[PDB]
Amino acid sequence: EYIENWNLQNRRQRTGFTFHKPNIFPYSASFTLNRSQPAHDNLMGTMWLNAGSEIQVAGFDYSCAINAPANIQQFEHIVQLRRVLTTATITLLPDAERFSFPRVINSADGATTWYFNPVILRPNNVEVEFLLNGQIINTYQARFGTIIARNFDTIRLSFQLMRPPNMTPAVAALFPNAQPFEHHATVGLTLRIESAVCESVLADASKTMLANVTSVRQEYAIPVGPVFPPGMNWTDLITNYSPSREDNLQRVFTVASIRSMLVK
Amino acid sequence: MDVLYSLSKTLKDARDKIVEGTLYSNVSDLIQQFNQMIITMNGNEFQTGGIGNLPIRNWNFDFGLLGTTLLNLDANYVETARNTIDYFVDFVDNVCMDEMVRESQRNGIAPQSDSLRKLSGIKFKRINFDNSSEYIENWNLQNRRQRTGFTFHKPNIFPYSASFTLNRSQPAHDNLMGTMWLNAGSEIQVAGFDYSCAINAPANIQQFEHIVQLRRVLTTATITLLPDAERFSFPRVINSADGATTWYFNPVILRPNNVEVEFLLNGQIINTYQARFGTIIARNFDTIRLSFQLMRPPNMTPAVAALFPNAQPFEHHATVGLTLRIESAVCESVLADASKTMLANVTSVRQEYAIPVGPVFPPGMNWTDLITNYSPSREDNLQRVFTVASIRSMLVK
Amino acid sequence: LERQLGELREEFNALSQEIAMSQLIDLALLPLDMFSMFSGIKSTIDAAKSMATSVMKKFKKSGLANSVSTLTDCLSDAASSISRGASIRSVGSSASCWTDVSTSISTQTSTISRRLRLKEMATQTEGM
Amino acid sequence: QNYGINLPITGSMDTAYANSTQEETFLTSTLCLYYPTEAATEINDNSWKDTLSQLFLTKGWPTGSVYFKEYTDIASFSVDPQLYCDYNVVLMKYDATLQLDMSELADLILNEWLCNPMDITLYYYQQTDEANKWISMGSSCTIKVCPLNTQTLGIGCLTTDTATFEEVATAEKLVITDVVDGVNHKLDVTTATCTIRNCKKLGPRENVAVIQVGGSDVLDITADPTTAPQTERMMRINWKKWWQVFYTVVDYVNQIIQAMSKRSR
Amino acid sequence: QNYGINLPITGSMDTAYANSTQEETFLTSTLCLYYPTEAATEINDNSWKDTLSQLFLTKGWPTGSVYFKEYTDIASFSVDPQLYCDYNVVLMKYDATLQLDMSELADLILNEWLCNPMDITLYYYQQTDEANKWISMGSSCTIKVCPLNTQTLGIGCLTTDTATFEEVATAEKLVITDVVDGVNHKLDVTTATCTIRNCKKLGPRENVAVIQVGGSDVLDITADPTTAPQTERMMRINWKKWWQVFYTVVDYVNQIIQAMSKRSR
Amino acid sequence: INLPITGSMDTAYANSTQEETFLTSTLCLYYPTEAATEINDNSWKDTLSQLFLTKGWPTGSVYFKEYTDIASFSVDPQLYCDYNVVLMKYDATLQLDMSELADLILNEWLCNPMDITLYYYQQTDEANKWISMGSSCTIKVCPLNTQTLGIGCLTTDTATFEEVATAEKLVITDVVDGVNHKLDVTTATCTIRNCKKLGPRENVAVIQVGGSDVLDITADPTTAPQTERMMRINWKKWWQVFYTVVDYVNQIIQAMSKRSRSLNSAAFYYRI
Ligand SMILES: *[C@@H]1O[C@H](CO)[C@@H](O)[C@H](O)[C@H]1NC(C)=O
Ligand SMILES: *[C@@H]1O[C@H](CO)[C@@H](O)[C@H](O)[C@H]1NC(C)=O
Ligand SMILES: *[C@@H]1O[C@H](CO)[C@@H](O)[C@H](O)[C@H]1NC(C)=O
Ligand SMILES: [Ca+2]
Ligand SMILES: [Ca+2]
Ligand SMILES: [Ca+2]
Ligand SMILES: [Ca+2]
Ligand SMILES: [Ca+2]
Ligand SMILES: [Ca+2]
Ligand SMILES: [Ca+2]
Ligand SMILES: [Ca+2]
Ligand SMILES: [Ca+2]
Repeated sequence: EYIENWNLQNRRQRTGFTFHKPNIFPYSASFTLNRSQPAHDNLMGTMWLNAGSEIQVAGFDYSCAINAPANIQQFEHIVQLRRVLTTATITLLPDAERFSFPRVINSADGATTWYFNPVILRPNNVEVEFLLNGQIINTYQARFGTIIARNFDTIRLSFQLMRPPNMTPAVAALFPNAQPFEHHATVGLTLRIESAVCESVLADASKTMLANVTSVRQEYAIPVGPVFPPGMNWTDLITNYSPSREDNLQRVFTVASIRSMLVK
Repeated sequence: MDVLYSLSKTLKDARDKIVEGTLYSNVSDLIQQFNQMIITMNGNEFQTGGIGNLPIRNWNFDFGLLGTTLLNLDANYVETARNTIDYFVDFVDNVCMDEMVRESQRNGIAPQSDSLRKLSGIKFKRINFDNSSEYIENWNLQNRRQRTGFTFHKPNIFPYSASFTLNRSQPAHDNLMGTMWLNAGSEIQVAGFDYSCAINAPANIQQFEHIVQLRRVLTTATITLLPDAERFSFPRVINSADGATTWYFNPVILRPNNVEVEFLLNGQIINTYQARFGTIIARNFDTIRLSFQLMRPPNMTPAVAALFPNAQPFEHHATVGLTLRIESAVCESVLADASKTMLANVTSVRQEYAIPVGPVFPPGMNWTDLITNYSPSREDNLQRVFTVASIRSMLVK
Repeated sequence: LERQLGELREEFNALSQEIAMSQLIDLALLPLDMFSMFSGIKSTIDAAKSMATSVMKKFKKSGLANSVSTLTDCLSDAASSISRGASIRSVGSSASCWTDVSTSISTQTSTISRRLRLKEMATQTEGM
Repeated sequence: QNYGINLPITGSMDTAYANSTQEETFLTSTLCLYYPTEAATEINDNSWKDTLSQLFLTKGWPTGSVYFKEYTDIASFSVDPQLYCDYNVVLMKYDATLQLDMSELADLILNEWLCNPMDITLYYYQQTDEANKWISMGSSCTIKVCPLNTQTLGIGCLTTDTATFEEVATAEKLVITDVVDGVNHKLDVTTATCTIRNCKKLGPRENVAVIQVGGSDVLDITADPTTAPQTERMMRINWKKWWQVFYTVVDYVNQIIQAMSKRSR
Repeated sequence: QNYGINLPITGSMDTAYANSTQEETFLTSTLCLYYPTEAATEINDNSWKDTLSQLFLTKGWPTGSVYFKEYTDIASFSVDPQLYCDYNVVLMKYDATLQLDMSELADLILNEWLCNPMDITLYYYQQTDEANKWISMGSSCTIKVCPLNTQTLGIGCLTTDTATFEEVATAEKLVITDVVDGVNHKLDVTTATCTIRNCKKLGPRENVAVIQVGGSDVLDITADPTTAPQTERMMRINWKKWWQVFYTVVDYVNQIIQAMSKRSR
Repeated sequence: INLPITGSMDTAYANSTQEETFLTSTLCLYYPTEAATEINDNSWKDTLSQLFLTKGWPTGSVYFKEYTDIASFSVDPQLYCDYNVVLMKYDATLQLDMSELADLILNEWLCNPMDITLYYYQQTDEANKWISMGSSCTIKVCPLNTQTLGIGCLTTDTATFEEVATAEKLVITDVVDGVNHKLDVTTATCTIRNCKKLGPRENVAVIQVGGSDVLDITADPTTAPQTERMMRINWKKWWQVFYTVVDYVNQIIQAMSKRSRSLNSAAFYYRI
């Protein structure tokens, strides 16, 4: 496949590398607060962990949408990939896991901390839009499970947190009309790119070319190069997927596959 | 279909092997085969498209054979080969795109995209080179009926179902006993919850059982079974059955006792597992029965005894969970996976060329609604379109 | 009026089958205005009141009229600010007001057809 | 339309939340306040009930749905209560010297009891679990109990000499007695004035709501001393007048009806 | 430095916890105590302030960062409390007869109220939400209310005969009134010796800290009778002297200031 | 419960719930003062209990509740037991009273209160009736016309009203369902309630000790049914009656069944 796509690129044509669970997202765990205070006691925001082939996003409101209009709060996350993808097979699920238990997180400036005690609800008005050049391509509303995306450079996940209008006592005692708010309503979404195809070269959970490269470099103690970062940290090497880096990466991956065909 | 596979395979092997400087002793056979195919094609005029945004293209084949005088290759040979191969490749791609989109309930195995009905003739039979892939091998076996098999890694056989069942319910939803389950793709996360920690139950024990019934048999399945299901192990606000009101769910995870996992086949038991966690096997099964129990700890420390009182409030609900992931599997029929792109190719083609909904596939080809009803006609059409999608992927991924 | 109304229910449930089909289809293509409906009373019994007003002062308190007003106000507020459209949680690709699900496919379709009950008396029809 | 059967129910999670059943449950239900005579005394008015009803009318509760039922005293109310409405609210005055009395009243009304009768003169009774208690109502109950041994002899008491018994209640209007579970007791009771019944505590009653108008929350519903819990329908206010209390109840009635839910039985 | 606006903030999860701002916040901030006259009375010392200052100096708080501000009584303190410091502490004695006033004081100082004025002679006022209350300060406030109907007529009261109005306060120095939200009220008030202000309770003030000295925790800040919460800056102690209390405060002043947080507004 | 139930005809008849329902249920007899008087004994209750103890019913399950008279018993009957047996003496002059008693206890009523003075009520169906209890009830009724005026009676002159009950302790009244009545009742001495008749109460068992079976529960004079739990003995004494009851208690409990609707101590449900 690698030498074939090499010969294709030399004889310019539409290539393709079939990836299973591609590590295309750089490790990014981070939050965004749209209503904040110094004491961090009534917050509204969204938290996302984009790691390897998966994303886990979650929108949290400490007031459970009591002051908002129509008892609803909107959350949106726009992931803008570095390279295009096609025939992506994706698994979308609700109630993201790692943002679903008690937590003690530092603020932006790392000066003070704040507590986070979530209560998971379902995301309503959920809309997943796979876009390419800003033109929407694929749209899904309330469809969970195994889905497909045919061509996309951007993903937009837009969901809502809706206060249940009818509530039993045990859950009404958790969402009072006062500021303390010791239970914070949350709505989560997990999204894993199980398989896909790409006109460029990446890393996966199936192939060892990247590991052979990095092992060679760690073994023979190569100085930092002008192009690749030190140690070839895939995070800082996918963050800036420039054409020089892409070419050198295709090249080293190809020769690494070639070597792996002989010595394992 | 065999001729389509042979076309794609010989064209792939041609674009791979036919390169400058190489030795004719390595591609003499493939060149004789290419010339034979050219002879079998020359004199025919095919058509492709006309459903949706697919353009209506007419293919005429008038080419010249490749000489066998040479003993080494050169650019004035490779370039001729390429200018002859590109046309066949575009033809095969358009054929596969005109075939992935058509359906029929009456003998769906029988090919649509009538150009392919023609290529299935007896004079076109001289093109079969090797039916070496898994899909074409199983196709041939089915045509000559025999025990087939498709091997899968993390197959998507479970339709997305996320639902509960309460065997003791109340309007105020304050003392409940029930089971929640999420069955999605290759994973089953089940959890039996009791709000009273089995205080009024006999022997301080509460049973829980989850029966799953697969729509297609599986064999040689490798399974990863662990306790303490994760997605039902945090606070939650869930709706009622009729959806009017909501109730709260604050879980506290314990360990399953008297656990028993039974993989059954036609109601008879095949494999049984008592308290074995980790990597296990299941050799033949259309049904799964996960039966566990919640046993009240007879000896309890103060901090935990202060959570399960003898009275109704019950502000912590004892749960017992189980995750079960089918890592590998083998199936007589065709499914989807986390490794292959056939379904992605099909659905993408259909979304791109705006194919209307047909009498067989659901709208957008959603795997949930397409696995929930896996009737023989749907299975046949699915096998057909997956096979030709694999054929197309062998060349254009 | 419970016993009289039950007697009239019985009269309807015994005349219903005595009604004909051909002449009923012939009558269902008639713009039977107020006068056409209230002039042909059996005997115009005794110098009756304005029957249009008499029926309307009960008509505009009921489920039908209140649902009309609700459809009105839920298109109005939705067109005014984006909270109601965004809240009604349609299936997707638009929510003006109509695609609303108060309460799977069966459920959505029934909930939508109980709103399509107003398409008849909204002039959004073409047929019978 | 099956009755008396407990069947497994089933649902889903992709179902959407339905509409607000408030402003219709009010019209199709009934509400009953239980205020003390001191409230009406301090108020010194005779149109306050109609005033509160016209106020409630602004919250949604119609005129002929709300009711005010007076009770002279906590103990008089405790003497044979009959709470029969679709939503009951009770305004309870705090009194240190009535702490156990208004704890037994709370444990009696907040919960739902399955009661059988008792014939002291004939049988010797015993408790099976921590829920089969003995509740005695009347004008003045004076109860004494003798536990018996394997051979139906007394333990530190004489089956004949009534005076050797262990008096557990002295001239009380409502008693809720929990004794050692697993032994046969013999009782002396002033049956002319008080009736006692063997009652097993079932799950809670969600139809009534107690509101301690004064001091700190002391009510210990659970007879066992370890838990001492506090539920949603056990509220507290601080008071210097009663008009303010009734205005507050009215303004936060929807919170009360959210904390409460109609009866299962 | 975009004031008057609110923008999305952002960050990450890889940054490490920075150094301890303690031993600097004490120096660049100020601490004001509010003790009762009974404390200095029992003490009978003139240098106890310099003593507590030299003690704070060991914990880190410098000499001229500490302030003491006496108050003869809880009601005299409730009369226009002007808390202007960077960390306020308030030692509060318990009295079962003053419970409502010392709970109104808590609901007034613990929170941050947005207060608009009020003129009773001209207008008739109504509430919109459950946090838009009417707070009356002065030496002796006697407040009476008459709700009105849709057509501007009273309900159990007459718009001329002030005697028929409903009384909620009687010679109180501080009052906090909540009424039915959706109805216009006509008011009678002793405007000469009391000022009433229509205030909306915003988010809380994290700058003060109430420390009850005596009885159990009873303060129901939230006017609605469902929460009855216990905030983090609502402390309790049991006392027999005052020197022990001040030593406790000084020894645990860091936990106090961790429970408090510099204001936002 | 609105859900369905499912079963199968291949299953096996399980063991007898008898000899365990006796242990986890309670029984309660209602005998007249005449019976204790004829008996002239003080330990006959403990005797009967020791006799039940052979039939399986344990010591602390059987109860006896004396009632001075049928009418005093019909006045607010509070039946709170898992199984109730009633011994009822026949009397022609009390036929209608002991038929109203039967209609009250054998059936399960859903009652609302009735304010005579401010409002006027009507009956809708043949199961919505007006039951009045107390020491001396006297009920007069005037049905009204479409324009809220009397029919053969005057809305003011209470003597013009039509008297349906005189000097009765319990009265069950069924009037023309669909007209508005104005009532005159001794509210000070008798409270009246609009009660709908739900399905039957399988917890009680009436035993007519003397005369033939005459009780016509169903107010319509077209059924005159004889339910399973409506029994008859012929008597010349009371000891033989009690021995018969004790020796054939199993058949009685086989003819009865625990309630289905809910738990309640009185003879009816209240819904305001
Ligand atoms: C649902 O509740 C909202 C808020 O009370 C109301 O505006 C809306 O009309 C309700 N829906 C219907 C169908 O009445
Ligand atoms: C923070 O604390 C560490 C350890 O006490 C110290 O080494 C460091 O210098 C401190 N930071 C600054 C800015 O002084
Ligand atoms: C039911 O009765 C049969 C026949 O006497 C007996 O064999 C069986 O053990 C009984 N069932 C039980 C659970 O004892
Ligand atoms: Ca008592
Ligand atoms: Ca006990
Ligand atoms: Ca003794
Ligand atoms: Ca005050
Ligand atoms: Ca208010
Ligand atoms: Ca007045
Ligand atoms: Ca009678
Ligand atoms: Ca007359
Ligand atoms: Ca009738």
